[PDB]
Amino acid sequence: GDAAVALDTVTVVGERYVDDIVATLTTLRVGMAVLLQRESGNQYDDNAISVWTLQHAKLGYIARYQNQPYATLMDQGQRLYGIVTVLDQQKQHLELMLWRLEH
Amino acid sequence: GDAAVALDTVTVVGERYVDDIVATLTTLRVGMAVLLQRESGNQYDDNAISVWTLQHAKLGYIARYQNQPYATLMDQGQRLYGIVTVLDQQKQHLELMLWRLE
Repeated sequence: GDAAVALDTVTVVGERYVDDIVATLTTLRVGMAVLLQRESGNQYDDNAISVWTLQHAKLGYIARYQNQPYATLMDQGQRLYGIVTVLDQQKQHLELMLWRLEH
Repeated sequence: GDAAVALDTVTVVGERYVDDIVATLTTLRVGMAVLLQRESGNQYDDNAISVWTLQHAKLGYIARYQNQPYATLMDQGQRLYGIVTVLDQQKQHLELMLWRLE
């Protein structure tokens, strides 16, 4: 059919640098899916992967110490996304369980 | 404009992701001046500020955690630039003291 394979969990950092960050963390609830975007052109990290809401509001980035693996998979054409696993909204925390989509 | 005021020190990052970086870092020495370029249109960070050598060769960017203070000033019209204070070719590490020309 369509199939989804579970990968692993990651943390989303850089919230403080996200503008509407406060209101956007509102358009998201635990157990909700989020979109992933590869940014090989990111001047700070060529392995960068920003995270976004289904409404397309930036949430941050996949922690640098968890970048490499998924960055390589996405470059191979794999379709990746995440599901909000932990929120801790007042600390602007955010963890996800990444999945691969097989069409 | 015949006067310059010292601001604070900043770290230039992303060197490794810059083309010709090794060749370019060869043209630099401590005590040399570098140019700054505001890039508010950056898709990843609107406080983005790239750093270039006097011959306009890319070096990298001012750390994200040291962006804001300067990004704002530059957006207010102030002319800023830097001076190389620390240099480590092997580690492609670069630090500058920023100056406001006026």
